[PDB]
Amino acid sequence: YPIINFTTAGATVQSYTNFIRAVRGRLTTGADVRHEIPVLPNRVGLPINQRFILVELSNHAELSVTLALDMTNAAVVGYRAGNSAYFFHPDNQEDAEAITHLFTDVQNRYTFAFGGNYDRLEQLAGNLRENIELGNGPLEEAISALYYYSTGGTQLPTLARSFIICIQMISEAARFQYIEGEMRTRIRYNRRSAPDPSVITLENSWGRLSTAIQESNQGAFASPIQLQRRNGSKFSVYDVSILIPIIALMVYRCAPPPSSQF
Repeated sequence: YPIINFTTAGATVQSYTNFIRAVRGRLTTGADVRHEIPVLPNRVGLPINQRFILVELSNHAELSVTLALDMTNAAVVGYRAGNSAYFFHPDNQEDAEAITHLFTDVQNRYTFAFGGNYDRLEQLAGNLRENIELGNGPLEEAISALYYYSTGGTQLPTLARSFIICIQMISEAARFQYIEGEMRTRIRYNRRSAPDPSVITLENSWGRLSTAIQESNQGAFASPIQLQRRNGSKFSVYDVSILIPIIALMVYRCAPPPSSQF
């Protein structure tokens, strides 16, 4: 599986931008672009060889973890730390089989009894995303915490939190140039801060936004998607056009309709 390397140690907007673009690049098959927005490969019929990408994370503590990301949704499905691999509870038997092809050389393989969704992760962490700071510091700490879980030095809540940080700064950043931008700004000013309502609502609405765009009539949404701005004010999305600078990747939701060209 393709590997993308990133270190939080001395991370800059550029090195982070390079990292997200590389991840996004590996996530972009070029086979499916809907209104200038790449669509992630459909899960059905997707060969196991084309299923995962690896995100090797290093930090200032000289620790390394390797996150496995699912091509179909850019989601972290689990990670490797040393001779151990840890996987989120598979949502189905197909995914359960799929993950057996990840880190096949580790001595120890563990599947968490919990999934890698925010709701579960937030409950486990004892904190909502809103109250979990993001930035290079949080990610630096997330990597150490993920690594020390393999040596028994990390509690499950801190894990969870760490997963929440990693997912937003990697999976959501790849999915959204906007969220990438939010992370870039954090790094630019060494800012450590919880995601504002614009980041939260984009994350929550990623699937619905993907569906709305793919099911849109020439880009026009049949029904608006309610988002929030940075200040928390209601922002309604009626069209793909305003999402083009915002959403970088879509989860596959339907086949592109036969081109109805004028």
